[PDB]
Amino acid sequence: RTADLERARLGDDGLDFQDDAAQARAFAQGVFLLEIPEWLDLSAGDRFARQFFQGTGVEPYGKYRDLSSEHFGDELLGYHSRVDQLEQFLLERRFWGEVYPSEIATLGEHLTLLSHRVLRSVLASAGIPEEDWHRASGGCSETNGSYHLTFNHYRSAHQDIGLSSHKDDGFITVLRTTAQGLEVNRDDVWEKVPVDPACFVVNFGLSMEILTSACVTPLSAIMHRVSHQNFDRSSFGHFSSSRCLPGADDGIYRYLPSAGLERVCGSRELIEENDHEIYM
Ligand SMILES: C[C@@H](CCO)[C@@H]1NC(=O)/C(=C/[C@@](C)(O)CO)NC1=O
Ligand SMILES: O=C(O)CCC(=O)C(=O)O
Ligand SMILES: [Cl-]
Ligand SMILES: [Cl-]
Ligand SMILES: [Fe+2]
Repeated sequence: RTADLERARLGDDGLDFQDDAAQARAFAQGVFLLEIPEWLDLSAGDRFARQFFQGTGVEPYGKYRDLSSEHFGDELLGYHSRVDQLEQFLLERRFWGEVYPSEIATLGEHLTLLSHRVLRSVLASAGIPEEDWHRASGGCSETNGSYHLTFNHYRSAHQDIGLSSHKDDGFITVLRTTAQGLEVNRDDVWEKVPVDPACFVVNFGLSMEILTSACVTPLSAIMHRVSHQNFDRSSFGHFSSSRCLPGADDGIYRYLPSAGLERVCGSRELIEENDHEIYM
């Protein structure tokens, strides 16, 4: 089974689906395809995902395997071997300019502003007053959220699922994938996400679900996984969360229609609990 996802594009007015019914389905499912801008170069990011795990013998990106949690004072960051086939390199935007290769930081900045534009179209369709967007999004309705540019490599030799079923933590994930393996559970059936290297996959995360859970049309965080890989696979994604710095956490809120925002938990708190459940 392959999912029939709606396709969108970023245009002069924001997210453009084929019509209003198509936007409504896409937002209800919590997953759709987004056309990649023709000027946007993804080849350095593609190369980074193929290389980051390989060590200093492999140029220019293999040396990032050596950067663990500890070099960043944030357990979330650096190279992480997961219990699934997946291994990752995760870096939050405050470190991009200093730590990533300059062309990788550039990529992360393009994706941040693209995701920013995507998120603002979603918030407008949710009927949340604009003056509440910054607090409801922990800064992602502007450019003051926390942003992780995360690179993924699936070790086909590991006898695990590729990546366990899960929801992402945040508001928006912009996923770059060029090979089969991603599956989504929109209703109660698992379905393959069709591969289209001209489109990103756009997902909503748990924060979008929490934020809109009391709205007239709640938006859901899509349950997704990566099936066991028999050959290697790589990908990367840009993740937007309520600002979750150590000691400067914007928090997670739900919107109560006609009332305002009610605090639910911390952003880092939600990330830690989610990561814990994904991998145990
Ligand atoms: C906030 C960071 C996660 C920090 O750990 C961000 N949000 C996610 O939900 C996530 C999911 C996984 C499955 O890739 C983690 O393995 N990736 C990310 O980059
Ligand atoms: O590699 C993929 O296609 C999905 C990765 C993912 O879902 C994640 O890291 O959150
Ligand atoms: Cl830090
Ligand atoms: Cl390894
Ligand atoms: Fe995910």
